[PDB]
Amino acid sequence: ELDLPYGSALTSSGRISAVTEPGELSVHYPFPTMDLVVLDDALKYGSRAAKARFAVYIGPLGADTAATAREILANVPTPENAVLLAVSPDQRAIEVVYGADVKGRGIESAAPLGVSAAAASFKEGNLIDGLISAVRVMSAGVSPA
Amino acid sequence: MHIEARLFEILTAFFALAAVVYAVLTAMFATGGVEWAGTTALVLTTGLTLITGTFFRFVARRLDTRPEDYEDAEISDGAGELGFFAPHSWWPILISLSFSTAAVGAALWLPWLIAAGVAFVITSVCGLVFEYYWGPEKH
Amino acid sequence: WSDALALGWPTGITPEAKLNRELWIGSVIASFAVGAIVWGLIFWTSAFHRKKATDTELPRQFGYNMPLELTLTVIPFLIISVLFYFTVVVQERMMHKDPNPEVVIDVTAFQWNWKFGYQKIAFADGSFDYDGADPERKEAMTSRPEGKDEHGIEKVGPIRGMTPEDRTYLNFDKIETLGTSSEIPVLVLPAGKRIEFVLNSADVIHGFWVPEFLFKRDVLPEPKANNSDNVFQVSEIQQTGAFVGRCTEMCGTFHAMMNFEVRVVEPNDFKAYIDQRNAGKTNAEALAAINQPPLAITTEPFESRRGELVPQ
Amino acid sequence: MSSTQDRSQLDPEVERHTGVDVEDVPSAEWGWSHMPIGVMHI
Amino acid sequence: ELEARRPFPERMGPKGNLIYKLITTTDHKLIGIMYCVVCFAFFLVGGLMALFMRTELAMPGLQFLSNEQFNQLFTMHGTVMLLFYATPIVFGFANLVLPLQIGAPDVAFPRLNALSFWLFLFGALIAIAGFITPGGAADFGWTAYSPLTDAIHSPGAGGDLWIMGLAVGGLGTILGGVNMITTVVCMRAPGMTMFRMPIFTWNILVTSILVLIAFPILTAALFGLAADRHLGAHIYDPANGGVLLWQHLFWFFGHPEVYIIALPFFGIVSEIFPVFSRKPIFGYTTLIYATLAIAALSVAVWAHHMYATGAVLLPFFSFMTFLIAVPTGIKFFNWIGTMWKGQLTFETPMLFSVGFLITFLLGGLSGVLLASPPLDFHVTDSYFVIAHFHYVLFGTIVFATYAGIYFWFPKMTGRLLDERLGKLHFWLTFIGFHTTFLVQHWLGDEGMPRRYADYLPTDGFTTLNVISTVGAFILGVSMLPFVWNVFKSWRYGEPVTVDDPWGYGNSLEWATSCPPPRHNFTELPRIRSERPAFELHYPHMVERMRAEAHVG
Amino acid sequence: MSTALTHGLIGGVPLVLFAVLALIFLTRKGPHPDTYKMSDPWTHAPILWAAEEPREHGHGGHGHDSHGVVIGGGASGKW
Amino acid sequence: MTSAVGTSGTAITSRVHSLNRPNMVSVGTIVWLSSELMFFAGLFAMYFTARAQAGGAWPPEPTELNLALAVPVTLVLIASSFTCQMGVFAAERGDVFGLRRWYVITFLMGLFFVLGQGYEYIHLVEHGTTIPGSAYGSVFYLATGFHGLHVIGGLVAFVLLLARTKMSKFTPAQATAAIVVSYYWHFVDIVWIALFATIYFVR
Ligand code: HEA
Ligand code: HEA
Ligand SMILES: CCCCCCCC/C=C\CCCCCCCC(=O)OC[C@H](COP(=O)(O)OCCN)OC(=O)CCCCCCCCCCCCCCC
Ligand SMILES: [Cu+2]
Ligand SMILES: [Cu+2]
Ligand SMILES: [Cu+2]
Repeated sequence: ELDLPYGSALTSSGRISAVTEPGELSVHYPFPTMDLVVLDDALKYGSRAAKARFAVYIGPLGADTAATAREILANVPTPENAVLLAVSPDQRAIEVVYGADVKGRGIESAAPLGVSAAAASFKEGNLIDGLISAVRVMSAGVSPA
Repeated sequence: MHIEARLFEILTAFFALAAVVYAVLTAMFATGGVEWAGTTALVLTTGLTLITGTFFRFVARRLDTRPEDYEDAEISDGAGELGFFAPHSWWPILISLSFSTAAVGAALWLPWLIAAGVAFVITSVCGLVFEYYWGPEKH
Repeated sequence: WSDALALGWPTGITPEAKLNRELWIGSVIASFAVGAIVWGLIFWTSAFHRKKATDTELPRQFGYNMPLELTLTVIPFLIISVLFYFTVVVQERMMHKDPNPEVVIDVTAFQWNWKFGYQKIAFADGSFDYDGADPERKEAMTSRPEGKDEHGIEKVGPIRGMTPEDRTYLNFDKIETLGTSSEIPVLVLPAGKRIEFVLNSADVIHGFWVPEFLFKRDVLPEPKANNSDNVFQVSEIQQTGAFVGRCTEMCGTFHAMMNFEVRVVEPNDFKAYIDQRNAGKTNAEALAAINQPPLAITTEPFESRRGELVPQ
Repeated sequence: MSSTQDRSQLDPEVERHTGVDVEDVPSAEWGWSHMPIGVMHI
Repeated sequence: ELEARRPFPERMGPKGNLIYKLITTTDHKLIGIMYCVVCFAFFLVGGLMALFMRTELAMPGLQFLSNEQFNQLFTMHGTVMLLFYATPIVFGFANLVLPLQIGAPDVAFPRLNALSFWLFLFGALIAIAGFITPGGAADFGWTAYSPLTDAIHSPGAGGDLWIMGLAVGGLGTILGGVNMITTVVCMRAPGMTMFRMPIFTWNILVTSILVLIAFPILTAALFGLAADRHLGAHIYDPANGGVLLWQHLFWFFGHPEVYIIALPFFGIVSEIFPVFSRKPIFGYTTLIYATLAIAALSVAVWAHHMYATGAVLLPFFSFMTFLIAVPTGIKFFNWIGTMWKGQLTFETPMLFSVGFLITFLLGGLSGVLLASPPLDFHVTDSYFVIAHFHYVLFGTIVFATYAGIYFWFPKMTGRLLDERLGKLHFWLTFIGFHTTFLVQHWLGDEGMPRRYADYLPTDGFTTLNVISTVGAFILGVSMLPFVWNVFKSWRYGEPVTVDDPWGYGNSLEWATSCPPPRHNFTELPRIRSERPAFELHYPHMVERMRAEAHVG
Repeated sequence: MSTALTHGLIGGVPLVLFAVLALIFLTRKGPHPDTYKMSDPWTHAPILWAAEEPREHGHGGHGHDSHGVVIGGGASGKW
Repeated sequence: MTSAVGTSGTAITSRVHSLNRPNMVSVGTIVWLSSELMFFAGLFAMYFTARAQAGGAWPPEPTELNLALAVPVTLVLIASSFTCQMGVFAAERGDVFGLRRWYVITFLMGLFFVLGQGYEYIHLVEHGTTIPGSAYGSVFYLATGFHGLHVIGGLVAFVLLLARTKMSKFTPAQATAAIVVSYYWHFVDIVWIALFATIYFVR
């Protein structure tokens, strides 16, 4: 066990209190703030119609891509009704996984559509735009439980 | 509360010295003797600090050292039931509005509006004070 | 260099003004030295950037330097004590209160203009058998035998038995150089003599300030009852000519329109002016007769119009 | 604890399916809850 | 082994989640935010009044203002900026972080501080409301000297509304002082002794006492004036000591007023230097004594604003005016000591904090020049004094408050204000400020009394006035970058997911989530010294902070 | 003096200074990381994003238990 | 709702346990009273300036202080303070009804003080001295009537606290409320003693 390289300490309770040097930031996400906001808006209210938690995983997903997609979907707060779209550009791979509750609501029929929407934009060269488009298409496909 | 009392004791000492020296050097070396405005103000700010410091000293002598006032105190020592702190309440804004009505009534010399504002201030202060004591309706 | 370093302080025209200007120069020199050293400290500690060579090692983290704190809390006391001693010695010549003024000017300042009385003149060389009038100082004692009630009240008056509408504190004189809204008053004073000013306000507080006297006073309504030493003296006025004077306390709306002049003329010019004013004449007529511009040359009685965009 | 949890069956009748949602207005189903933004703009 | 976080934090929030809090909020953090937002609104409103004065004063004629319209401007500008922006925002900052900085969950009487804010807001509005009346706002000066404020002079309603507006606003300030002083005395962390609470909390504590000493006198004086205006109570009749009574009464409040406006932001500046200098506040025990001395001395040196009156014991107040400058000198030197031999990084909080030092010093240096009555005679009631207390106020309650806003914006919003826009805002403010007021020293040194609506073309110093107007409009546009930064950083802008967006923070407010949990804490660390958060985040420094301390 | 000159000065000097300072400062690289180009490898740590869209039974963590992943679908693609 | 998440008998309790720690409400009220002392300091400054500027005969000829009536009211206010302290002693105990009795008679005697002050006011007014009628009359009325407004506010606080005691069970919080109200009443009587010594004896 080790805390962050500098300035982060485990508190009396579980929470770890961290710090950053004044100049720099915390999130460090390599995407524009505005299209990050756009993808957040998608995930948030373009999925309210689906009533199933939509999640995006840009990180790498190696070895058996499908299985790693399953066990990263496991981390979604309620995987029962969840739709995790994982893209690894280190492998140029896309994998969409669904929860048991989100099944038969058009999710299975929307999987190729969402994957194609992601793939087109990715080959165009826009990771965040492709993720947004895939989320939009999949959320349109899914119906409320 | 030793340091809390000592702060006001020091302030009282300084203000008493200031009032005394002002009174003396104004009774003599001034155009018209004692100024009677600065002198009284200094005397009664000495009184302000004296009252507050005397109460704080009484409390300090009546109280055993608290974790707050105790160096080398652990958080668990003070951990416990903190008292009641009022949650959300909309009575303060009504009190402010009632006092503003009374104030505008005083500014624009409108005795009717002054009376209305004072009645509203009484009502709003009653509401604020009774907020957490009003019992359930008895039907 | 002195003029520039004075930060726009006019070169005084009185011994008191000169001494005050010298004190101001000294105090500004001290203040600029202190400011220079402190700004040097700030711009030199701004050289303590977070050098990239600074590895995972925080600064000296010292704080709490008792000897340095003692030194830097002793020296400011020395500096301010020296400044206070200089201030006191200069202050001593703020109102010497010489009991033998060479000319006494009754400066009564009413709402939005001035009036100068020439209460008394007594030249040291021997001249000016002149004096103030004071028949017109009439009180307003509201000591009626009975008021609204039938008997008993016999009210004397609110304040010290008199009424606020008293005006007895005001003093009046034979030669009054009243300033009209369209005619800037020009108090003419003899050069080289000691000029006392007895200061009063007809209605409200305001402030008599001749910028080239390097001194101002606040003409209050009832200074004697307010424990205010309104009367103040000037030992001498060396330079002649017209010097602007201004109102330097809130008077009302036309607080910026109270400008006056203090025209210092030679003693013979003052002789002629006072004689010609004793003779029925106005201030402008007397100035023209002594061959000096009648109207205030340093300022004008600018437009009574509320402003530029008003349609006349 | 001197209170009894309430339950109500409100006679419902638009099906609040194109418009506002409980996430935005918690009591959308309980009454008129959304005015078209075109109305406010005009 | 990974968290499911939103791509970006929630921008604004659901419809109708804020309006009802404002009405009912008993949370100091939100009340402090209400103070800061409302106080800045009065800054912009009060600041706009100076631009009208600046435009009018740019040329000798009365281009677009009247004599009384201009007179109302500096009365309400001076009033709004001091009593409706500067004094209400010390309790805005106190409510913001003072409970955080002592480990408390809330203030002592949190419905009382809610009342204090609303008393501030509504009291302020009725004072500014004198403008809507046909006569105008209070024409007399902000000082509001006695006979000019009598019913005889300035008989309008605006003058009365001003008197009562201060009485209402004054009460909120008094009540706010009761919360902060009671909060510090009573509500404190289990380990935070009175000599280990941060300097800002100490500064607010002593400021609260000054508020209690000063403001009630004002309310007594204002009622006496209001009684005189409405009942002819002869309270300030000049035949009595009325003219010197009001000045004695007002300035006895007035001078503490300009120090409750000062001490809190000395703490804010003192909070920002150690965190960015990466070393303890140089001379902590000395600063608390310096703050205590200033408050003690400020009460008894009130009358040095009345040197021209020639009715006060002149030597007595000058000596204590020179005596109260020494403690402020100690405080100034300690701040440099904190910056000394420190790994300075001039982020936008330091940039403003250092600017405070530069502007305050020149204003301070002129302050002692005013402390000398012989110098105060010529320079009194002139634009030199206008330049003095603006280099000191603007330095102390614009540069420092902005430093406090920039420093504590993440700690109250969870978002970081843009650094580039902050640097643009500072230099516009710094370049703009020095332009407008530096020349005003020369302006007033030569004959130009303040509160002058117009001046003659023949009168000199026409070029200085335009230079002053140029500076103020540089200051006028300097508030656009700031408002834009806050507007686009409250809802957007680099989020902070950690405590201490500025590493090396102290004061225990950096020991909680940047948007603090309701009740300020889920974790109170073992408080050992004046830098609890620093001790927590850098345990290895704990020993060093004790070893290197004594050497100095 | 030169009413038009003074008006133009007070109206323009602030604008010129604002433009200069904006060019100096606003044109500086910000602290926000540059957008991730697809050609470059994914250097950032794994990112998992979630909607927080629905209500999750009770707010408190305890009592949620671990019912299971219950995976109920799949997909694949290669851009 | 099994029993309660907060194991407290009263929905409203002391702000901090007063046995070991300072009574927060008492601290706050004491500080506020210390401020009201400065308010009365401003009033005293006005009165003393007027007295200094008076020309020897401080109370003008028309005015004549009715000490015969001003002494009974002062004694009544002192008695009100004593009975208020007895009510506080009841408050420290659980004696709800003893507190109510003591504070009710306190309120009655404070009301008698207010009515006596009003009687003296009307007597002085009909005998010339009025706020616009004299500087002495104005400063005297300002000071004594601001104290009278404070006494009226104290009476309002007394009746309000009694109403509060009537609506909820007596608790340490409500005893503390009574204690702070008593602090206000004691401050009011102390400032009255100061005003009486200044007006009627010092003159
Ligand atoms: C934050 C607000 C603030 C602060 C800190 C101060 C601080 C000081 N003020 Fe200020 N003052 C005002 C606000 C403030 N003032 C206002 C608003 C007016 C109203 C104008 C009016 O109505 O008249 C006023 C008016 C005012 C006057 C009246 C001017 C006049 O009317 O003619 C005078 C002296 O006459 C004065 C003196 C001082 C002094 C000596 C200090 C000093 O206590 C501190 C500043 C001075 C320093 C020197 C600090 C730097 C010290 C060092 C660096 C140590 C080493 C240096 C030396 C030892 C010199 N002030
Ligand atoms: C906190 C106190 C404070 C602050 C910040 C300021 C700030 C400023 N003051 Fe201040 N000033 C005083 C307190 C203050 N002043 C006092 C106490 C007096 C003495 C009064 C008296 O003696 O009666 C005084 C006097 C005074 C005078 C003398 C008036 C006279 O005697 O004739 C002048 C003249 O130019 C002036 C100018 C300025 C300027 C240009 C600024 C600038 O720094 C202000 C910056 C401007 C802005 C921030 C406005 C820009 C914003 C907008 C245009 C947007 C508007 C939007 C809305 C309204 C929604 N001040
Ligand atoms: C701020 C208030 C306003 C300003 C401050 C006022 C402070 C005064 C406080 C207490 C005074 C009470 C005692 C007053 C009675 C004493 C006797 C007297 O005053 O003399 C008779 C005169 C007539 O005299 P006359 O025409 O010459 O005819 C002689 C006939 N032969 O009556 C009067 O004017 C007196 C009437 C005064 C009423 C004041 C009511 C104040 C209530 C305000 C509520 C709070 C406001 C909050 C503001 C934020
Ligand atoms: Cu003037
Ligand atoms: Cu005048
Ligand atoms: Cu001062």
